[PDB]
Amino acid sequence: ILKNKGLTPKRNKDNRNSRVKKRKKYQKAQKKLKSV
Amino acid sequence: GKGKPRGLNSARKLRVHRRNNRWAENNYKKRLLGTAFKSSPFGGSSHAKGIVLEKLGIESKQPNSAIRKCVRVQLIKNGKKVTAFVPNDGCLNFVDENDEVLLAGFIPGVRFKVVKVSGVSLLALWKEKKEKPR
Amino acid sequence: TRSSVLADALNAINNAEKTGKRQVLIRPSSKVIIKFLQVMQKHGYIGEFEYIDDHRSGKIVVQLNGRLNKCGVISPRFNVKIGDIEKWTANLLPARQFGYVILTTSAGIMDHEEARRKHVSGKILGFVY
Amino acid sequence: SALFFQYNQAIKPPYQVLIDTNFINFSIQKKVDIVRGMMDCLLAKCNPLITDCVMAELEKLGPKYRIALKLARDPRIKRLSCSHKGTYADDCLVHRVLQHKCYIVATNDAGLKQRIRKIPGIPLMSVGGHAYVIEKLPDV
Amino acid sequence: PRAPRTYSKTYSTPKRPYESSRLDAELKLAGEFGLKNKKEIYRISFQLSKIRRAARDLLTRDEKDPKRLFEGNALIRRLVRVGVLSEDKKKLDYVLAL
Amino acid sequence: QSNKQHRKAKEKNTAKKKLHTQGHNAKAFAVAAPGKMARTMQRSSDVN
RNA sequence: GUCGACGUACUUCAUAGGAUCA
RNA sequence: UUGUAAUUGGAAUGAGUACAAUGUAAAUACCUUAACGAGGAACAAUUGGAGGGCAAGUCUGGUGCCAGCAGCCGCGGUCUCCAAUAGCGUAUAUUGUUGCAGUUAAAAAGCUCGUAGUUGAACUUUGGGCCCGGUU
RNA sequence: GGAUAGUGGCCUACCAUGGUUUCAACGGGUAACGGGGAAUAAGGGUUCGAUUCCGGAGAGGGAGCCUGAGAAACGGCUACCA
Ligand SMILES: [Mg+2]
Ligand SMILES: [Mg+2]
Ligand SMILES: [Mg+2]
Ligand SMILES: [Mg+2]
Ligand SMILES: [Mg+2]
Ligand SMILES: [Mg+2]
Ligand SMILES: [Mg+2]
Ligand SMILES: [Mg+2]
Ligand SMILES: [Mg+2]
Ligand SMILES: [Mg+2]
Ligand SMILES: [Mg+2]
Ligand SMILES: [Mg+2]
Ligand SMILES: [Zn+2]
Repeated sequence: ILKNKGLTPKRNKDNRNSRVKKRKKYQKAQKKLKSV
Repeated sequence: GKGKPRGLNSARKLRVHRRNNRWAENNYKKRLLGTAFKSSPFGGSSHAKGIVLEKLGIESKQPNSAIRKCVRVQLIKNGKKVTAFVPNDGCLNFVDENDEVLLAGFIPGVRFKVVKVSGVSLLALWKEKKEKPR
Repeated sequence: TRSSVLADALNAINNAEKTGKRQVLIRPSSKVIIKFLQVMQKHGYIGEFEYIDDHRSGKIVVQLNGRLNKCGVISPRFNVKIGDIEKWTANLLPARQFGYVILTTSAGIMDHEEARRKHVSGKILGFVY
Repeated sequence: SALFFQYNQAIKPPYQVLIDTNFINFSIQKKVDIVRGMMDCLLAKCNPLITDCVMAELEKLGPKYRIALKLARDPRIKRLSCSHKGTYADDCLVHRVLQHKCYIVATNDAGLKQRIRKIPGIPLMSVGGHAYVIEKLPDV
Repeated sequence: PRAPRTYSKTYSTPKRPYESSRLDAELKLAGEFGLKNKKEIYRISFQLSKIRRAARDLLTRDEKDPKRLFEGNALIRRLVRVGVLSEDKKKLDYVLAL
Repeated sequence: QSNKQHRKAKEKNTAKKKLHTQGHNAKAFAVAAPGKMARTMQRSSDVN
């Protein structure tokens, strides 16, 4: 009742901080380069 | 000669000729005469109020059909009757006969979508963040 | 009726260059035409030319060496300030240092580079490149 | 090694740009200088480069295109040698970009642009409207 | 009323944000330098665009022009001070190479 | 045999002649700043 | 009055061409 | 050697609370700072878009077992990815002087005369001989 | 000549018949306070400017005044209209 967030989708914790999300994306991209 | 004056003292003829000819544009004519909103769907407004007359697709068997999301609305400003979309049949439960609905631009022929009902956003109702006041 | 004799002269020169003629006849002559042709001569676009006197406006015979890409007149002769010269060079010339824009300034008829060096300006007569 | 997905991490200023035969025509038609127009578009020093195929292609054009031939021979425009028999410039230009990923391609032919587009990491410059435009160059 | 206080935008949206090569370049930049969002990259790009446009405009001026000399020397001094430009590259051409 | 169509001379009123077909000269009755009219007219319609 | 003319605002019909292959 | 953790170790810190001091006309706040303040760090980041999969379930059609629509509802019982990011979405709105075109697909008046307007042939001190002081 | 602080058809008496206009007068429209400025644009241009400064005008609508160096004042007065 307090926050009244209602019905919202499930969102990964990485969305809470953009820096962490981009860090993970870049490291994953590097692992993909090592295969290319 | 290109069919235009080129003399150094012919500024007046160039100005007057240009002014007479700008009226050929439809964009210019509408802009100056203030008739650019005749073509607008709401007659110059970005949103319109309406009265929900009936839910035409309430009875259609196939769920979430395009027909099921249409509602027949009467525009309050001029009384003309138009058709509007609802985001989904789940939202169609909130809309019922004889509520004021705020329409916005969008089965061909349906050019309007409902954004508010009874002064409350449908998306707010659909997300269970508000109650429709009656 | 004849409005700009310089336009006629420059057009005759351009047509003669196009057809590959080695020399062209210009009629009538004038001081402005002679000074324009002298500017072109100094810059090498045309060769020797000879003025024929017949107790009328006169005539000219110009030797052509095929080095002239285009010569033209800007009519009306717009008043050009020092700042406005660069605009005209950008508009009329295919490149920056390819050609010359000829001005009749208060110090005479001259190409635009001479005008900039002398710090003068005036009306614009035409271009050669 | 110079390409990061579709991003070329080797092309850096000053840029080396290959001049196509048709690029000069529209540069003249629009009264755009080759050296400065590229400077304005990219805000960097540009080294235009003319190969033997385009240069031979220009000479075959005829007297009408003398101005373009004069501009092509300006001393600032460096020359690139060719070690191949064919004189078709479009095939030559496609070849060089494949070998080494440092060149910008300045052209206006639709067909050649498509072939370069398929090659990854090749910035593709063109002249349209009033000045030059660069498509695939993130540093802009 | 009191006099206005000036404000300005330190970033701008790029002409075509959706270029795939551009997206990859921003990804690499953010990952390498640990940037929080694309706003920081846009900010640095806006600063660099301003600097290079100023340098180009000065270059358009004829050499020995007092305005060119004064402004170019000031700009090169600033760039050298912040460390972007090396000491040996004190010319406006290398400012365009940043 | 298909003869070539004769493009008829216009009898429909020209854009500069349509402006006088109504009671008055439509050109005379115009605002000084149509940009402000559009912005003000839109906001008023929302309030109405 | 499912009236005529005009003005205004819209809808719609006319897009495939060459080469190879089966 | 890649990915996933309501796994786990001890280090860091401000959102907030608050002696105090500073701040202020008096206050609030900022900058400082004792003492508190972190594992689901529940001290619970958002706004849009795309794509799935599941049933003894429901509807429609028919060259059998299928296809389309779609599926919070079934016998009992009370999910993944993409874009921006403290911001994001939705609706309306947003002529050529340089430099346009007029045979055959907008637009050359049936023709001529003619006022205003715009425009209007060439020519009048050119050349030559010296001196002075400046830049590169 | 009168009046004004003062020039002036500003008004009065007597005189002449003049003055503006296709280089657009006059009339009409203006969702017209003007400018410094704002946006866009490669350049020419196009649009916006009630709104931090300057100047003008108004204090519900017309009209007329006292006081005072200064007001046709309106957080001064008198009449009329609503
Ligand atoms: Mg002609
Ligand atoms: Mg006349
Ligand atoms: Mg004359
Ligand atoms: Mg009188
Ligand atoms: Mg205005
Ligand atoms: Mg007004
Ligand atoms: Mg104002
Ligand atoms: Mg007042
Ligand atoms: Mg009031
Ligand atoms: Mg008063
Ligand atoms: Mg009051
Ligand atoms: Mg007052
Ligand atoms: Zn080659």
